[PDB]
Amino acid sequence: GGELSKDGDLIVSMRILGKKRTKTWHKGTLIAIQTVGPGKKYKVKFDNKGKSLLSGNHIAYDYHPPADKLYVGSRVVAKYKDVWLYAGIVAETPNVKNKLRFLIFFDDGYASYVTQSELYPICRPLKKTWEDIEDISCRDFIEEYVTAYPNRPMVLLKSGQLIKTEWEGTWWKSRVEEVDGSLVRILFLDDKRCEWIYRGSTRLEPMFSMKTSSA
Amino acid sequence: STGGKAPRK
Repeated sequence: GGELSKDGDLIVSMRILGKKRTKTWHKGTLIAIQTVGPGKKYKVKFDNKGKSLLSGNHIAYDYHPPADKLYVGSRVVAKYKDVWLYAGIVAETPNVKNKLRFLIFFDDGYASYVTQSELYPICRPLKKTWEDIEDISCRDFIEEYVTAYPNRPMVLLKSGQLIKTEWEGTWWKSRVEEVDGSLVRILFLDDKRCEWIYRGSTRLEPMFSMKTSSA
Repeated sequence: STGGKAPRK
């Protein structure tokens, strides 16, 4: 019992993205819908390999949203370039100052700007969209950020500025290489690696310092 | 690689 051919706009046979156990997302076909216990499960046959039975927060539509349809806090899958499809949260919507991109805070802590054609809406997000973020530090951060929005204290940094930036519990000598909207590209001077970090993050010493006085 | 959004606890 409990088999369904549709659940609103989720129709058996549609194209879909599904979350694999690797936490990367892959294209496939929605092959079944079933009510099991408190909710529905969605069976996905992936194009490349495999089948999965997934909750509604672990499938995404195979289309890009009209930008207008997404908000800060929206649950999305986005192209994670360091390319994979990975889940995250919309932290900022398109504006001229961000070159009309979405800022994504990914589930592992990564941040990037993506274009409108690089994200996919999760089909049935949780009402509090951060509640399915596995990493508790990430989960807590997103709840704080979304709840506080649009109050976003940020540090004004300039290319060439020297600051300490936190990473793995250590505060490292670092240099500001570039500013891009709400992100700064930080060069870690000891190891020579760059990281794009949110300008409101307390990993940046000036933000840490302010929050610690403040609280 | 990523250090996430807040310092390590």
